[PDB]
Amino acid sequence: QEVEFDIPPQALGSALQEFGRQADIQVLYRPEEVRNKRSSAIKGKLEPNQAITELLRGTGASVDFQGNAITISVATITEDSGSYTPGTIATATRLVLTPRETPQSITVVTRQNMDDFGLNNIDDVMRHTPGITVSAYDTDRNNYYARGFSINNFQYDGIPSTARNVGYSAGNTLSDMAIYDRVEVLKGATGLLTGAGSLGATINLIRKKPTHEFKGHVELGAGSWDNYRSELDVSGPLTESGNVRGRAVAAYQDKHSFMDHYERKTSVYYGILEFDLNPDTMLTVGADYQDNDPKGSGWSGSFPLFDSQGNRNDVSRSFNNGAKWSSWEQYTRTVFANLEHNFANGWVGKVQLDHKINGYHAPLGAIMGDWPAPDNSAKIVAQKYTGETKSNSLDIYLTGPFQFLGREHELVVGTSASFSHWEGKSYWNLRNYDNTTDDFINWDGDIGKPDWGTPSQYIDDKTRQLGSYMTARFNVTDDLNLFLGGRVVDYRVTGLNPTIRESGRFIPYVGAVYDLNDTYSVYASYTDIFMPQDSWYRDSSNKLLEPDEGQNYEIGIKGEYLDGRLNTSLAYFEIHEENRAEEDALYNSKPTNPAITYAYKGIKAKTKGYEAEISGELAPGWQVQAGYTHKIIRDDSGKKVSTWEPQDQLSLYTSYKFKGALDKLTVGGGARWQGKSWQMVYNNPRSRWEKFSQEDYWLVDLMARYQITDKLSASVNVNNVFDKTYYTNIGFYTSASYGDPRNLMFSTRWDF
Amino acid sequence: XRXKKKTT
Ligand SMILES: *C(=O)[C@@H]1CCNc2c(NC(=O)CCC(=O)O)cc3cc(O)c(O)cc3[n+]21
Ligand SMILES: [Fe+3]
Repeated sequence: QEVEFDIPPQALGSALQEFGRQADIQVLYRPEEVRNKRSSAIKGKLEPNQAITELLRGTGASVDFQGNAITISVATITEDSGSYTPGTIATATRLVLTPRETPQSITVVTRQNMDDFGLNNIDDVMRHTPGITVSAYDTDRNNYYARGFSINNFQYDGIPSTARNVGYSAGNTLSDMAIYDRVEVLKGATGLLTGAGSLGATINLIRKKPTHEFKGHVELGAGSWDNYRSELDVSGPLTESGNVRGRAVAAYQDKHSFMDHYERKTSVYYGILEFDLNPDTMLTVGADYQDNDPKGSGWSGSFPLFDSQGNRNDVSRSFNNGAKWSSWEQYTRTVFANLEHNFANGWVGKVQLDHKINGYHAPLGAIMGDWPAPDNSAKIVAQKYTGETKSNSLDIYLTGPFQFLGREHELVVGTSASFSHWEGKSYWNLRNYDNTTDDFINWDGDIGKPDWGTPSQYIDDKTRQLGSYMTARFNVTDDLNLFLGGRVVDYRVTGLNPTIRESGRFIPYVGAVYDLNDTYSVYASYTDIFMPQDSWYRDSSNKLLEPDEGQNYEIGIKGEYLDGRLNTSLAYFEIHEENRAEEDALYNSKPTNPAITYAYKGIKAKTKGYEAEISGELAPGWQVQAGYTHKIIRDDSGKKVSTWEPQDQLSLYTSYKFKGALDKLTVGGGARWQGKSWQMVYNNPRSRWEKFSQEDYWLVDLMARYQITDKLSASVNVNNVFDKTYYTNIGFYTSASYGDPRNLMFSTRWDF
Repeated sequence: XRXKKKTT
């Protein structure tokens, strides 16, 4: 039937509510998709379907007709945006939201930020992520601190990594950025989609996808300490019809460092294909690979803190405790297939399979122990660790809208499964060779390579992980939105050690967001995560500790300007942990139970702090990424933990694009500051606890770029401009590690 | 506490 209409120009949402009255139809729409837009004038006797299209002219909004009601939708990739701020995030719940819509701490490092500052691996990225502190273990191993906790949760297009034991590092901590669009760090307790994991944060990595128009580049680089780099990216349609699309990228890097007899070379490959089956169904298959091959790898720091009889060691930044032949090899490869379908009711389901391999081949050799000796001699501890993890993952989810009280809401319902298997060899039963070296001062890593002998310990671990989850976002007011969600998990691990089993574990997700303006919004959330304890963490009665669990209490205010080209946020958080594995010196002074010698205690801990950050456009061609974070974490006795992670930290990185005849020049820079940190260490020769402190220090970088030809560009990066001599690790096995001296890296990019 | 035997 034809109906008579009269609706003048007004704020879109009011005109939709009045359309329903003037057409006898129910109208379902998301207020946030509509607050920005505005309704065009309609007048006349028209058909409902024709009248609604005329009303929504110049907005690009979809209308889907079903029954006696109609639904309205007004709808990510960071590559080639020029922005340091994200568009949309589906990391938290799977629901595709804006930063301001999300009731959590979340920080995104964009393709542009990565290109601009020449961040080539995950380490460089973290060293530029506002609320994060990067400390070292040894040359080919680092630690990322967040809110008083180490980060053990690494995801790759949503699929969690099961190679979690950092004692056997196998790639997670040095992934090359050539194959990714962006890297998002979701802070707090992220159990909802991660499942079983740790507290602090979660690192999610999004892979590059094929374009529908041809696009490709070649970038060559050179830096300090014989540091070469090469990468090639090729993308676009592969059939005339364009029902298929592909993307292939290869990168190779070889380098040295300020440290002696040390080099690393990395090789990466990646290829992805897209298939259009019907107009609403798409298949994706892809494969990747990386290989980290070092020589002259260090172990447990760079040098010992004390000599033969205590005192204090003094050595140049170039000193490396590792032998020539020492190497910590780490290789990764993936094969995956995705499949998404769009259903008739605005609903969309996705199925992703994953097959991942994390391996290591680490013949190690370094000076460790209280050295040198009074005759300038020292000893080397030499061990060998080889292994491999094969991990198969299935995850499926459906997401779409639903009505309740004349309001449009959206739901997510999913299920996941994971089967992984970790096999490993360890050699320390050496067929007696000479440990000693003559010279400590003039150590150039020169010592023989031993016969490793037969394996000392075998590892053979099978892990099943099941998951089932649901999350809802209620549209109870225009200004107010309530999240109710949760996830149930089944964690089981079989192997040589006794079976670990947790059935029917539950993880809640509770969140609310209220709107004050068209600018500021307040939010609160309650989140949780747990991780089953490892075999050797046992109490006095030889019983296993209950899983390490924690909750994140967050409240704060977020901002948004220039319709999403700029975001501000200020939040206050509080993390309560239970079942933290600690010493128990009461038992360890005088053991009782013959079945265990070293026992543990499960205690509680509590981080309380706040955070302020900003990202995006500050002016037309002026981009920023900056944050301030304050934290203090305590035991249950009342003592500070993670004292090596600073209590106050400030990060700031900016770039300006010039105007006028010189719009071919770009100038940038960075400034990183952190407050004092310390570690309590034990002096063994002199039988005392000693305090080691690092003062507050600055870290400045500068950047300049020119768009030469039209296709050809060149850039320069200078890291640690002021050549600050500082430490990145102390208490780790009574060792120490310096931070990077002055840096340069030059680049040239072509763009086909 | 990763099950490795360094000096121990
Ligand atoms: C087990 O964790 C042992 C003993 C205590 N520390 C430690 C870590 N890491 C952590 O405890 C997480 C927090 C931190 O940054 O210290 C590193 C780990 C490395 C290796 O390989 C050995 O040998 C054990 C070390 N442990
Ligand atoms: Fe270790």
